[PDB]
Amino acid sequence: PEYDYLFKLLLIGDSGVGKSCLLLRFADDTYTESYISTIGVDFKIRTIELDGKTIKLQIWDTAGQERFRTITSSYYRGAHGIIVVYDVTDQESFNNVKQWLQEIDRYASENVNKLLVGNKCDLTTKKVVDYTTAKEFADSLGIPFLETSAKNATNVEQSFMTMAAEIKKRM
Amino acid sequence: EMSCAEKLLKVLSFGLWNPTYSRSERQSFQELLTVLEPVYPLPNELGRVSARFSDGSSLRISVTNSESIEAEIRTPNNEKITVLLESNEQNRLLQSLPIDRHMPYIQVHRALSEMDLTDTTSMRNLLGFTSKLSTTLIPHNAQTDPLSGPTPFSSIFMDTCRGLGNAKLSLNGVDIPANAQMLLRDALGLKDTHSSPTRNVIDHGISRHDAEQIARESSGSDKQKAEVVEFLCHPEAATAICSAFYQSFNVPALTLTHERISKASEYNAERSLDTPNACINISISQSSDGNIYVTSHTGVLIMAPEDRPNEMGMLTNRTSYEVPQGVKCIIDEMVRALQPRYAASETYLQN
Ligand SMILES: Nc1nc2c(ncn2[C@@H]2O[C@H](COP(=O)(O)OP(=O)(O)O)[C@@H](O)[C@H]2O)c(=O)[nH]1
Ligand SMILES: [Mg+2]
Repeated sequence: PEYDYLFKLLLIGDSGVGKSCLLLRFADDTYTESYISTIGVDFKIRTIELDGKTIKLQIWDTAGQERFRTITSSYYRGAHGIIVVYDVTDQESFNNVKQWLQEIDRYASENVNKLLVGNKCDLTTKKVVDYTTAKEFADSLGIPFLETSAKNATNVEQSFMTMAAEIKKRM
Repeated sequence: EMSCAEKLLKVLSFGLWNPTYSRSERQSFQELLTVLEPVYPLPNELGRVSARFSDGSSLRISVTNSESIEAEIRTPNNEKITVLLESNEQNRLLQSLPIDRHMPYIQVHRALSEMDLTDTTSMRNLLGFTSKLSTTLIPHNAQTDPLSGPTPFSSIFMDTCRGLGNAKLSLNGVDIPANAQMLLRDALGLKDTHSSPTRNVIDHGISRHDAEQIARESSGSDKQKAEVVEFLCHPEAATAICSAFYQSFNVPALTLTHERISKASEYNAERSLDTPNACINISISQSSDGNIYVTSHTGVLIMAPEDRPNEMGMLTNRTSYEVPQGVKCIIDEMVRALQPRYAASETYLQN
């Protein structure tokens, strides 16, 4: 009885896009570059407050290189919420969002919660996926959307809060 | 007045895990053991190991595919004796060299010392030990084969940016500290995590000037520092360095163990244990014939099998491969040219 709800979260998306950095910013409000790549699955915990309710979040950060997909897909089925990340400077990462949603369709629970996040939104001079493009896509799917920056902290907290509210409502 | 190389050969022979060693003595062995370096093996060799000590003695162990083991000692005076060694259940000689073997089981070792697992330092320190011990080869199929699928090696340059400055790296037995690693990151043209190497480095390697600067900040002897510069000036050095960090090398081994790794991840997150997800320790060598061999290790925390609860260890995955001449630092060329073997072991603490 030290928390009111316990949600499992999963972070999927291409290698490179900032999944670990988002998680690190959410869990510790820090950003550095002293970390080697994620090998397999990483895990962190953060408790939040939402409508006077204490929510324990168990978040899993996957590796997104193609060869990891199989083992990684075994982590979908338990999740309450799945965040799909792409890099706003990397068109290929956004194109692949379509595949990541199929993996969700294939391996997630039928009524799992989704969120689309376009990370690195501080790289303005390099940005190649427009907000309106990504936002129209998330719309057609009825999925919430934000652009974020693990680096500046832009919208990182919103992202997880939003996901948590989404799950809270479902339950 | 006994040499470094002689000392190590005595230990390996009597047994690194021998119960009659005074623990303060196990200290000594570490310092010797970690000079050991995998290097390019000849055609009928399963593994070849080399150690060049600061007293100017060197040691060389060969292990034939038939597992016949010979050492060659060079005393500082440059005398050569060749010793024929035997591995058995008392010394566990073959368990205690950086070699991959065709065993029917993943090899288990016991970490020697109070090597705890609280933080970043202890973990690196663990991998620093395990990557001198043996590993058991694991086959892949098309699904787990790190070089098959639609995009083999897609992540290397990202993998290299994040790895350099956060790794233990050794070039011809010469330790390349974090500062020097950073210079290397620059010298390859990987200033930021999105770029590929410079067209120039891809074709001509690192400029002699960078190469020289990198070695000046690095540790080891002046003769050794010389081979490092000569090594980095090859186009192939770029290929060895970046390929060394490919994350998916680890898929065969995790395909076997990941649930137990995750279990350990959660055990640690539930206790505020600030442990990294993974650690890297690479050894790259170019023989006096110009042969380039890479040995890359990833260490990752792992729970003992169900029978021994709340106990924790490290899984070390070893990836070995020659970089043949003419193979340049491009994704497309790394794929159809490089041929890695994968091997793993599990090491458990003395807690
Ligand atoms: N400018 C900027 N760079 C970022 C941001 N997030 C991540 N990066 C960079 O991209 C690299 C990859 O991040 P990472 O979390 O390892 O991607 P992962 O493969 O999804 O875990 C990091 O080393 C960061 O340098 C961001 O919000 N802004
Ligand atoms: Mg990651």
